[PDB]
Amino acid sequence: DPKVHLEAKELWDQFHKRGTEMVITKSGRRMFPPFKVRCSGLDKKAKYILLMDIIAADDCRYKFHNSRWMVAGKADPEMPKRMYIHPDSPATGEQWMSKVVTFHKLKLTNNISDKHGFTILNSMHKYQPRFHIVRANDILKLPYSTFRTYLFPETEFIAVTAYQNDKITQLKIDNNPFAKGFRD
Amino acid sequence: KDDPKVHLEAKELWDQFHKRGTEMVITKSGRRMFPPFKVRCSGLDKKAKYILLMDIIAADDCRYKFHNSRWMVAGKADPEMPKRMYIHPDSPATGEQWMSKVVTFHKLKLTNNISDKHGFTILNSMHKYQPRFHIVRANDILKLPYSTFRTYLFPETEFIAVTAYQNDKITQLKIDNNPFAKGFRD
DNA sequence: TAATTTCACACCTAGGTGTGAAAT
DNA sequence: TAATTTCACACCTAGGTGTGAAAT
Ligand SMILES: [Mg+2]
Repeated sequence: DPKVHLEAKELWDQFHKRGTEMVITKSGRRMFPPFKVRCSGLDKKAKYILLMDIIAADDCRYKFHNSRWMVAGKADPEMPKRMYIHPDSPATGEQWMSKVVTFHKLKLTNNISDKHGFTILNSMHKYQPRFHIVRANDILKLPYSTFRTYLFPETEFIAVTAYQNDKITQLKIDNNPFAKGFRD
Repeated sequence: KDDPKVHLEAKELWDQFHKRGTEMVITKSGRRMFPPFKVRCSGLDKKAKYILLMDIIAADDCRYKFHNSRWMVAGKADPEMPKRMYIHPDSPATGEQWMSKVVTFHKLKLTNNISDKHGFTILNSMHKYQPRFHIVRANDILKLPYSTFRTYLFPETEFIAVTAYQNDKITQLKIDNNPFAKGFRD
């Protein structure tokens, strides 16, 4: 049975315990931590296509009040979510199992008319990253193939235009090399 | 049915290098070409899917030497390695998509490491090379070994690979035109 | 309306330049 | 052999960070 392992799980757990937030911007923001995985148990010679997308975790809009995230009401409408085909697809099980799998092109935006293929999200809504394995050797075969979808609830997050919980901001500062200029 | 037209971008700059005898530095870690090979396509079927590619092949079977300020054939070429065929990352894509932007392979890299495992283009120093652009009307990467390639040659992009510039006039053009080298501008 | 969104900044990482001289 | 290949370096490009004041 193919199995998927989340990389840097201890760090995802630290963020998740405090309520993960991801900033979104018109021009596109990277996710931090990045969503990275390792696959095992794939048939070595069979061909697979690896993909990832982000979907709404529920149909609620949230607000951060009294130091907590709470559902404020029903969610705004959602845009179709970019499905990313990993650039090495299709590749053999062997090939996929010898590398950490990540999606470098992924970026989050709040611009609903974005034309860059970014993942479009509603600020103050909750999202769940999903990883997919499809046993097929033709990208065009994707609309007729079964997707095995791997969910890691510890990577769930609320999208925001600016951080709400300072404890999340501190973890981002202390762990993302690009933000080290703000470290004490 | 289409009627492709391939236009070389920044030809004026390519001509300036070509008139002096273009050289491209190659390194173990991989070196970008400058000028980068960029083109614009017209005449594609707007809806059809195309795969666009590029590779660099030997321009002849000679080894060169730069002496008395001139490039001259020194003898027969050394054996060559297979050459990374670059599939443009945006591939596959519709004809309309392709015609809506300059097609650049500025990320392709040149190396002298015959054991390279990065997919870089492997060249022999002091040998002459010709970049090639290819258009494939096919909607899947796996059908390339069997698909028909239309190949476009631009002789003005021919260059000799080196590990260090030989002709100081070429070094000056690289300095004066490549933003990454502007620190060396007068 | 209060909250949320935007933007110019000063840093940060990653990595593309030819140089000058050592190493082959 | 004498020329070619290598590499740390200063100086660059390119883009990823949160900040906090302004705008909505
Ligand atoms: Mg571990």
